[PDB]
Amino acid sequence: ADCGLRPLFEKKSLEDKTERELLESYI
Amino acid sequence: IVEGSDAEIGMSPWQVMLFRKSPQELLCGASLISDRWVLTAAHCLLYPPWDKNFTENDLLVRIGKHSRTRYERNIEKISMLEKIYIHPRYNWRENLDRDIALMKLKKPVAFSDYIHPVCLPDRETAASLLQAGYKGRVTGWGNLKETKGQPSVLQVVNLPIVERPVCKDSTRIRITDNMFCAGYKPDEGKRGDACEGDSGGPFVMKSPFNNRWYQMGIVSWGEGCDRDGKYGFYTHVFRLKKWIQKVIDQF
Amino acid sequence: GDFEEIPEEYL
Ligand SMILES: OC1C(NCCC2CCCCN2)=NCC(Cl)N1CCNCc1csc2ccc(Cl)cc12
Repeated sequence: ADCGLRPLFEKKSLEDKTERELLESYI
Repeated sequence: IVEGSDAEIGMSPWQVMLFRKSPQELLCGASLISDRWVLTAAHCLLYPPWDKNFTENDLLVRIGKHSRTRYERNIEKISMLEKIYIHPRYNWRENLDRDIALMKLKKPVAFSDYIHPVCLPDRETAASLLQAGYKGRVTGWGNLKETKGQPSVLQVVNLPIVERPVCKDSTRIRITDNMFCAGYKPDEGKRGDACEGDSGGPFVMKSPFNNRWYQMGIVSWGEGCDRDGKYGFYTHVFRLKKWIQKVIDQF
Repeated sequence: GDFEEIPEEYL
């Protein structure tokens, strides 16, 4: 239910330093 | 992990270390998929060619960790195993086809800032995200190179999924539909791979649809680490999801 | 080996 949402990132609306690299690849 | 970087705190809160009781050492990576279930590679637990056949009492699971070697008091949680389940058609004889295992913990673990489960993919997420060129992320405390040696803290590297023909043409091993490969091509410039000690750990992707992290693969095998023209191979988690659900539903 | 000893309770 709460899987895959990280307390220190998604749960606080903070991005980690390289997750955007993944998103940018999903073309 | 070769050509990775230090993880941020809480960046992979599903990361699990499989730890041998005696001698006290890292065996493999693994992942937390609920409060009582951990996912890893079968070859971390059973590989007869190397006289590897661990039992429940041989091992511990350490969850919430960042440092490889230190006991992270007030942060990590250490758990005992109730039962190991290995895929009944795990092919250790040939090619590590269906390289997957589940571990049930003796007591559920408390979630925290550092301990949180990853999602397993539904058919639709798997279909959308498991495409050539799409990047996932691999984490672990394995070797920094094939021959520094070991990391002080958890390592992370982002790697693109590779086209099936390119995977097949990189190796003499028979590749199956239960495997995919990932890594940069020789011309692409960027590098990176999993290495020994990273086995059993997660290959994850962040869904752009719901912003959740899904475990698409398990670090399974490779020939060396970060060699040009070679790729890391990963267990295709969605393809074995029916077995996963069966085990959790039954036991 | 070069790991810090874990609490005996877990062993
Ligand atoms: O890998 C292998 C391995 N590789 C050689 C090719 C073979 C041979 C026999 C079966 C399958 N692959 N053989 C046996 C086993 Cl048991 N294995 C898993 C061990 N650790 C994983 C690993 C080491 S380096 C490296 C680099 C990249 C990835 Cl994804 C994984 C690895």
